[PDB]
Amino acid sequence: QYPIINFTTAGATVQSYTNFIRAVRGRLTTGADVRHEIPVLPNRVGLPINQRFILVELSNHAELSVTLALDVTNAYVVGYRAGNSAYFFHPDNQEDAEAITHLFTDVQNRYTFAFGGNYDRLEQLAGNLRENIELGNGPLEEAISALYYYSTGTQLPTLARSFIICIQMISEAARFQYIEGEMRTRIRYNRRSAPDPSVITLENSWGRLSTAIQESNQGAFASPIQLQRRNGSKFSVYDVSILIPIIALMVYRCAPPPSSQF
Amino acid sequence: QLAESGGGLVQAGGSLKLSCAASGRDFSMYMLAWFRQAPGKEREFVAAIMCSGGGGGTYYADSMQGRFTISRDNAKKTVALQMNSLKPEDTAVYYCAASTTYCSATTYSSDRLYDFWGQGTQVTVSS
Repeated sequence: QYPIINFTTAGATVQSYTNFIRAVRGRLTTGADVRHEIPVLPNRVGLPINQRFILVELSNHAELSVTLALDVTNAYVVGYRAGNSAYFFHPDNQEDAEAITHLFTDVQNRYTFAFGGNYDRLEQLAGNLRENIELGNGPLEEAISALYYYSTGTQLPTLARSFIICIQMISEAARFQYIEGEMRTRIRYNRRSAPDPSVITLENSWGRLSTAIQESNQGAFASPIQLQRRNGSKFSVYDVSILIPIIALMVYRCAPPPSSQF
Repeated sequence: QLAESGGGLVQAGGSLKLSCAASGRDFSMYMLAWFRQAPGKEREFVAAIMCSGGGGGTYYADSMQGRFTISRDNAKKTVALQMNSLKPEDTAVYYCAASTTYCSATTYSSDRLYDFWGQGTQVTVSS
């Protein structure tokens, strides 16, 4: 089977959440592929299916639990399994579709949504932008419940909001220690609050950065990447040097050229 | 909004064809199915087709399998039901069903999974 990472919200602390995200990261990459100090995720083309996913099992304030499946090539969530059923976002190509059929194989019920995991559809399904969807311990606990009772009937809107919560707190937290940081702070000071423009813009640009960083001149971007501060103030990124404490993982965009010695 | 057309009248053992034309960009991601009600019987699952990204497998009920065939034209946003060697049992009103929530499901046969329904069209088989 696939590697499994566990985490409970009930007694979750800053140490528990940090241990959780630090372990998820360690499963996503060897890695053993590092460029400008940032680890790269394995290349999708030719990834053997036995190495293609990781499993994240989430426990509620009640014992009820849900197991999430994350695509190793981009750390994104591809679907989940409530105990008796398995749900999957609509893949965008055949090879992807084939790959998920190796997930939760012993389950009895097997569904594939008529939509993908991209934030736009999830936002229209939830009725709210992630800008307007609180995150933190409370929201995650609350989310991982509606993900169980969906197989038993909690309509789509409330379900979509739960994905939005989980993806940011897990998929994005692994991608960005900055996003991991903000989650860690919401737990330390025990607050629930939506993400600010720095988190949202970081999410939107994780692929744009992965291209820039891997296609940079010794870390110099061929063109600047626009981001936003916590106050919504825009600013341009010209160099890998400043993202090193911000981003933790990149999607493989190309082979690593020979190093420029001397 | 499912627009169903093409019933008809046929001497037993012949052929007809029903078509359903949808209007929606995400049409390619829909689980699609046909249901029929024969008078005296309740509404009955007939056939289903999975979205391309959901395997795309086609499924039929045993009493209709072989004789019938379901297909979609994603470019034309149309579904088809080609019926061959029609028995008089096959005289019924037929419906299209589309799942906007679902691409593929082990429980496809359930009418509960489908959100949109074409207007029933009459198939008559004489002998």
